[PDB]
Amino acid sequence: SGNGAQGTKFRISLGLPVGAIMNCADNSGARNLYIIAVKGSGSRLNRLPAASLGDMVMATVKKGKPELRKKVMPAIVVRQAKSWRRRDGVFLYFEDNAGVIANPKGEMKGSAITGPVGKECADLWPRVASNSGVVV
Amino acid sequence: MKVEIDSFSGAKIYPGRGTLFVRGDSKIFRFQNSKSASLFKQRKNPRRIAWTVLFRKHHKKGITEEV
Amino acid sequence: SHRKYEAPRHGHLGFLPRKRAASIRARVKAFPKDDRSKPVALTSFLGYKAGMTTIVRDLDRPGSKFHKREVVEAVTVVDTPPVVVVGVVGYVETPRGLRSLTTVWAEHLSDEVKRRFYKNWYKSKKKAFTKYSAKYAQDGAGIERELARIKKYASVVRVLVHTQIRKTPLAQKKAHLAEIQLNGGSISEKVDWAREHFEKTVAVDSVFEQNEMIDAIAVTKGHGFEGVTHRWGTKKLPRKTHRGLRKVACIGAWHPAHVMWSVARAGQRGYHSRTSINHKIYRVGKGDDEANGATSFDRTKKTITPMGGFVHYGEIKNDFIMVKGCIPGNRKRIVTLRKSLYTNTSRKALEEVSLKWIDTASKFGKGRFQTPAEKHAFMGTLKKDL
RNA sequence: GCAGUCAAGCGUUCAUAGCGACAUUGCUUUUUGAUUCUUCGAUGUCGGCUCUUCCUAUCAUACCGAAGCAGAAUUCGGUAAGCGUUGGAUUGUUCACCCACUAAUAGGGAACGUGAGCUGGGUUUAGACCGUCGUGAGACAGGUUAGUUUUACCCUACUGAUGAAUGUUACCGCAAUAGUAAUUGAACUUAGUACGAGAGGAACAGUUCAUUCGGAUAAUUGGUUUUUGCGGCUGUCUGAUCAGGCAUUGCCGCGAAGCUACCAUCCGCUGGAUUAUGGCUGAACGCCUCUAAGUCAGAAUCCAUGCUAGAACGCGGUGAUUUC
RNA sequence: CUCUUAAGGUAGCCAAAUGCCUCGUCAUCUAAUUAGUGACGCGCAUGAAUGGAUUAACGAGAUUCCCACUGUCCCUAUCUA
RNA sequence: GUGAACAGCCUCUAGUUGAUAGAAUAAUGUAGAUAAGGGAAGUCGGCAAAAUAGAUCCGUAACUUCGGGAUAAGGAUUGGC
Repeated sequence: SGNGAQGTKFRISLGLPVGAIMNCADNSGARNLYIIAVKGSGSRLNRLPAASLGDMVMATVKKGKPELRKKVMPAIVVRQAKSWRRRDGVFLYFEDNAGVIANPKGEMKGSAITGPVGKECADLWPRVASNSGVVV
Repeated sequence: MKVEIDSFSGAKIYPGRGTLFVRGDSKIFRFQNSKSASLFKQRKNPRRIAWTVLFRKHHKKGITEEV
Repeated sequence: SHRKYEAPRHGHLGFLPRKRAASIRARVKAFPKDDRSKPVALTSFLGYKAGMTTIVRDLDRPGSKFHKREVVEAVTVVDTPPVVVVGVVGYVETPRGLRSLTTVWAEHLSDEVKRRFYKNWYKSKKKAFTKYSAKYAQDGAGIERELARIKKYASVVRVLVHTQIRKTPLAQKKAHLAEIQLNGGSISEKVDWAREHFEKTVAVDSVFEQNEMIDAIAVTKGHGFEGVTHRWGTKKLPRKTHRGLRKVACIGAWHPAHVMWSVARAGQRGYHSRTSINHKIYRVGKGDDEANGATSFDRTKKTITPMGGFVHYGEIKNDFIMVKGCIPGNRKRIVTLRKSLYTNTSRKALEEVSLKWIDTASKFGKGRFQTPAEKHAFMGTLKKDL
């Protein structure tokens, strides 16, 4: 899952279809992120591509810095707000939906992550884990 | 394997049962059921809900044998 | 003209006709290929779906992220009282098929299979297998004649067995008869085994063991006449439709001037026979054994039965099989548990599972307790009990 | 529109790796025309939505052959339609053009599939506006705005459901025939390995996961909620209290059971015969040759295994078969 | 400069409900816009009571974008009569 | 009676208790509803539905024919004793 990503990911429930605004958790200047596409699931008629924790999406910026706005960039989902089951059997969810701006290889435009991060994303992306303080 | 406690009610949470809510503070809340979860979202106080461990402790109900 | 967006086929055509099964007891359409070197054993068994529960166990899957870590897999419980053998059946090979040549019964049949042979038992003189019990009459001359016919002929051999429904908590009183194939060398040895086991019982401990992958053969839960949308998964039409939206819009093209077999129409959903394969056994338990629901890690004397019983079924006072996952059929249905036909080697099989905990909390609600002792400790004294 | 023959030339050299002028032979009926056979006592003439099937001139996937193929990427070609071929901005649009994902975003047919299946945005009645034209009434494949979409209970087909008769009734079975389903990708390792001057840069085996699809099931999570189950709230009525009625399921919270969700979980088999192609032995052709006799391996192919139904005029085995 | 008219289209306005060519060109709006807005204008064929340009308020008028809100949709499921 | 109210909701007087019924709870419907996460991606078009909603207090822009816009926008409060 994801190019430049260390490892695989077990499926977790999709919360973030295309068209979706999630907050930004990085210090990049951006404030929100509009998910326009998802790197991953390919195709079904009338099925919107949707994202989960740990997924690498194509995103724009609606509110934030002008030098980030008006151009598509990659992003990584770090919080979901939609309950998902871990194999250990706890359904869990965050208060919000949240992402960080990235490059295609997985590195971060930012240097800090405000708020918590799921260990799924933290494990699948090591550069996120570096800049991540709290995990779950 | 471990048995967690409901933050709201004090009930034991066996595996594969309940929910976990991570807040923006990164404070983790555990719920045995949607009842306690919904009362939490409604922002009710366990000390005032009568079926809760906190209530029964604060009102000195039933325990009477530990302290 | 062409479809304009190439999407895939709704539904599976090899599960047609989506009609009602002929009986609640699904047919075993195949048994494992016989190996005429192993001992003589049954290839399948009969049980009753009791319900479901939750299981903790540690995973032993290297390369997985969650190796040597716990998981919460689900399981179906099938109550499986000992199956009792009442008959012997011989099949010889013909260019038109395997054909039954003769079938031998036991001397004393119970009032459950005798019940199976009737539609009105309260009115009857209960005259069945009387002249057969009288055909025995000194030594079984005609009976050994028939067994010798089976030994001489009979490419394959099948044993007639039935269930101990009275030990089961159902209100049925009428047992389920079934033919089960015997696998092992020497059709002679097979039929001698059967003759030895006439009137006698057979328990799952001899047929199934831990970590064995099995197939489950049952009749799916019925849901009556259903519409195309939930029966086939068709897209709902929009809100703006005159004359329904929960429909298929184009029921075929002009030419061929017919409705095809392959377009989705409405009809029966459920009460189909289904065979679901490669469900691992997680526990083979014994009603003789107190602490069926206990574990090496838990060490609390408790049966698998939840507080308040299995919903719509009852308690488990017999042997049972805890099999991974979800199994066709609803509670109280006769399930036929078959041994796998092919040798699986995948590391999902061959994985010795060791349970860690079993959920025995009430399924008639959001159960918070696993034992009434736990409840009494947590709650304390009540107005009752006092 | 698609495909061939020919071969001047291009391609450092070299006609044919890949292209290919001058010419020429053809297929196609998804273009547009030509025609006017049918239909004017009416075959509902755009497009989209929905669903199924088919074809193949194969976009991807499987297996291969060729290269101006070192690797990687790419190009040409073959057997192959088994499986799949998307989400969106603008436009009524078919078409088109961009963004993005993807293994890939191939083309087409079925009364230019599909209106008693929808819609009705367009076109193409009647109202109205403009511009040009016209003395005018009025005209305009020019623009604009508004503008009733009827009927199935019949036969057939299809999906499901019963059923007389074949001594009666009951149980267990067989199996013809029909159907059939699984799909694709990423990561790790193989391996900074092979290959290469270097830049760069694989693959088979194996492991873990995921995509699309399908079949089930409901332990859990979520939803639903006339359990009108518990509680609470408003107005009014029952003198008050208790307990209740009405408010077209009065409202709110929780809510068992049941139904249910890629919003949840489980599962989705193994062999044989072959295509292409590569080969064996071996003549024709006292050498050579995969081929002519014979033969080996071999594809997502075919047939079985397996799975579904079961012949209501296809079978078998067994039980009991009625006197007061 | 020349031909020519009764006069030769004035002030103003515009790809407008009027612009064929046309999805005109530039900018803005979007990730992406045959839409929208702002500008440009030898304008097939704008134009002054066959009224021109503009306009606060009003509009079950036509239209674009934003916020909020939602089963419109992803993707359907359940309940009642 | 509630309430600003001849609104809606309930009641007294007065009048009706009539409209074919019974049994069941399949699909599809008509009418009413609810839905996790997302939130107009749906559609020609946000069609439909949701959301807002009374009163008190605060606060209120551009533009303007100075009259309006304006309930602009946007916020707080509300029970019983």
